[PDB]
Amino acid sequence: IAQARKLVEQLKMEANIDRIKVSKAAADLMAYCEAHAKEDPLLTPVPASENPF
Amino acid sequence: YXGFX
Amino acid sequence: MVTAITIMALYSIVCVVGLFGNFLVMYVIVRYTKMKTATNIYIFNLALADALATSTLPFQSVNYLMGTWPFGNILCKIVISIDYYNMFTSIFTLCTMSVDRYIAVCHPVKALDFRTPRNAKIVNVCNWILSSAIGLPVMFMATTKYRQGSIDCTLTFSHPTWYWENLLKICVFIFAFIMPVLIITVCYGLMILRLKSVRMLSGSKEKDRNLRRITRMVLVVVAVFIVCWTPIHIYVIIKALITIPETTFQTVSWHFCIALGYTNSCLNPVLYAFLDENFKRCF
Amino acid sequence: DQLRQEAEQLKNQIRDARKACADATLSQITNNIDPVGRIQMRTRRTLRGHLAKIYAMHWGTDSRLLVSASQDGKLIIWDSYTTNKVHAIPLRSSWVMTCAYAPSGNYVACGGLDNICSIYNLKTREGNVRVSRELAGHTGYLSCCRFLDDNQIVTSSGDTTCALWDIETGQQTTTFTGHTGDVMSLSLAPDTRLFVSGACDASAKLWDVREGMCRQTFTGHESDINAICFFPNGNAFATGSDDATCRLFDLRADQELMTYSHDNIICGITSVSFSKSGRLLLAGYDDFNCNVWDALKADRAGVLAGHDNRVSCLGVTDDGMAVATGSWDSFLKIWN
Amino acid sequence: LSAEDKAAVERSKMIDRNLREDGEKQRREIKLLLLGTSNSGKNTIVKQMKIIHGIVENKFTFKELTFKMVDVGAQRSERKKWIHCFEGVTAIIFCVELSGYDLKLYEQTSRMAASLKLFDSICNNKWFIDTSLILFLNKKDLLAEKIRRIPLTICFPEYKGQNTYEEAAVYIQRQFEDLNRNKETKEIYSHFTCSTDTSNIQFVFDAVTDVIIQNNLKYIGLC
Repeated sequence: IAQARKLVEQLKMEANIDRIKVSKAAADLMAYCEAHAKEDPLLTPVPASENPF
Repeated sequence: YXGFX
Repeated sequence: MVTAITIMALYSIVCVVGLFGNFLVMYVIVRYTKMKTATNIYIFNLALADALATSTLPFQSVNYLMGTWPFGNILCKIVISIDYYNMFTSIFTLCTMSVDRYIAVCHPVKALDFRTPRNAKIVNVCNWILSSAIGLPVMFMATTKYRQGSIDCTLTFSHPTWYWENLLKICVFIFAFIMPVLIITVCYGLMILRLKSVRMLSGSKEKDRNLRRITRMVLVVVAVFIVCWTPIHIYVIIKALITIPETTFQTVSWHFCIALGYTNSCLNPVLYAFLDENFKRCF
Repeated sequence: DQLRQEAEQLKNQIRDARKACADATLSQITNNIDPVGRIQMRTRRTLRGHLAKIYAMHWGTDSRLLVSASQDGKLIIWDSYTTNKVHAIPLRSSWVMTCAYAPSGNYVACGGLDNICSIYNLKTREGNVRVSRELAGHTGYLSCCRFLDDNQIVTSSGDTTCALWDIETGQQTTTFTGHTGDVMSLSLAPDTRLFVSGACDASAKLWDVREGMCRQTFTGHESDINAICFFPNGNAFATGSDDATCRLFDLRADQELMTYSHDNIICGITSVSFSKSGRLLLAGYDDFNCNVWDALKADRAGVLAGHDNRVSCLGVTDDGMAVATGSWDSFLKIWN
Repeated sequence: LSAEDKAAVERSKMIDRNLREDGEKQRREIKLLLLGTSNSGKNTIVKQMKIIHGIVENKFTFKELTFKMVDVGAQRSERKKWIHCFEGVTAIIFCVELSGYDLKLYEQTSRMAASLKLFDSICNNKWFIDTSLILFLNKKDLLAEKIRRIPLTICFPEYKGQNTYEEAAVYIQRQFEDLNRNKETKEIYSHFTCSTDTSNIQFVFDAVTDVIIQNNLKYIGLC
């Protein structure tokens, strides 16, 4: 019976959590991707002179 | 093989 | 007239199909298998030996057609050397593959210690070097003689000529017929005797069919080698013992035996590469 | 008895809250940005020397040194530029499933079906690399290991539990429990305060390393989750599972955002990773190649088809110059 | 081209030489995956094959062949997530408690039915299609002593025959071997373990010798 009750307090802790609307979290992820776009050698190829490979 | 000779 | 065109056609088709088969085997090996396995290395060696040996057919055909050698001494010596060298190389490669299969089947424990690509390369190099012990003496001893209306390739005859001919012919016969035949016969007989006891072969109907296919392949390979190489050796031995008159039948038999000896090189790729299961998986 | 139905009611409340929270799901707002386009990464280096199945790799924080592990029993430190093997560490147990490289570069970690995490000291005296620690206490198998610092390491085990250890002491400081299936992967947050672990329950749980308690739980997959990695900002993560699908969960939204799957893909995911911008998600498949997805479009941007067997590991440098993929054909390939 | 670079390259070449040397030995040695239900006899058979004349790896040589048995029984985790690393294992030594048809305790567990289910799960597994299984049946003396007292029908309702040792053992072998749904790709080598002058290792050596013969035939292209 310990497992069930323990899951019950775990679910209480899970439920009492602030949520952020996905239109905000997704917008933040997109903004982070846009901000660091230039500092991505894979997305933007680097010239062979600066490319160490 | 037997050729030339 | 019919005899000459018959012999020329025989050589022409034999040479064409031999080079085509050998070069296709080369392309398949270099594109797909990359010689990453001992058996692939041995097959590549066999293809190389067979190819060069087949390449010596146009020169013989031209020599017979014109009755003389127009290529000169420089091409004559290298052609004689290539002929002897690559004939011995191909025979020794067949012996090597037979012994390799015998070791793989009858000696599984030691096959882990020895059957490695490095050892395959070592054995290939050893065979190529050992073939030089005959290819190079015939390279030096090759000579070009002149007659009132002919230029002929032959060998220089160190005294006594009779002793020299007997020694060379007996050595070629022993090291090119008796030893390979004994080696392949013993190896494949023992291999079949051992394969009769494998649970994956001595089982249901499909396993019995696989065992029968293996036995048929071994027997057909041995029979092809024997049938292709026995007539030329036997007829050369007979010619060196008794005088044979120059007739149409004699010339046709002579050239048919030679073309059969080369046909062995032509058929080897089919027996060893095209009918090999691993090559068939290369879609 | 009442505990069960009250827990069910709590689950219903949680699902209702998450369903009310979501209104975009990354599809109605990222449709107005330009696609990344066609990406062709070429093979710059090939690391040969492994003679068995390669199960894990981990990049160095200097973006030059690399570590790879193998079924034969060798942890190899490679120089990614010169292809030279910096180190070759023989393992006591060849059944390794994960490897880790310390952020300071002084230690490496190897673990697997031996129930022990071995910590090897690289930058030592007397020359060769020696074993510094053997962390024992798991009863399954270590499927992932990650360093927090030179002394704190987080391990995911096959006995449904994760552990945080202090290397010097050798004992667990906290044990993260709650999964009902084997834990396959792990990913530390960029600030190293949180981490996420995916398990065979098709569930990924977020743990806080300070107290040892699960903060959030994410579901949505239909089979075992084999790979997990954080987004570069630490506000999201991506999972890959045996259902031939990757998913992107958000910590603040506490729910799934986007899915990455295709009709022509039916094999599971063995490894995932992100680019530095977070725009590209690189996933290793059992189809003998790797796929580069656009993390904001769910589209497949590229294919790293250079391997002859199942890619089992995939990693990106801390500066993002190149991607190293290791597969079961015993070769690592570096791509750019 | 610097001196340090040349020293590093020489170090890399020496490491390559060492890796090639170790790898040769690893290829030569034979790996056998030891599997079986709880209380079947894995530890007993390992101890016998050693001294009859986490992971426990047991390495020893017999007739110039090196065996490395990998026992993972003490580990508690889901098998399908770690069995994949045993792909390409030469063979699987599967142990069965032959006298356990009525000793079903474990944690109505039907320990013999547990052995059948385990054999079904691993023999038909996708990772062991071409991997042969050496089936060991332990405690045959216990079966002989017990079968005359307890009928085999307590475990197999469909059994028909005399309640003595020979027919019961043959029936159990049939009931284990008929779960193989891949008969054209893998073979099962059944044996009775016994405390004699190492007949177990002799049978293992013969079975792995047959496996190497099959593998060699595949390598040389005959198969």
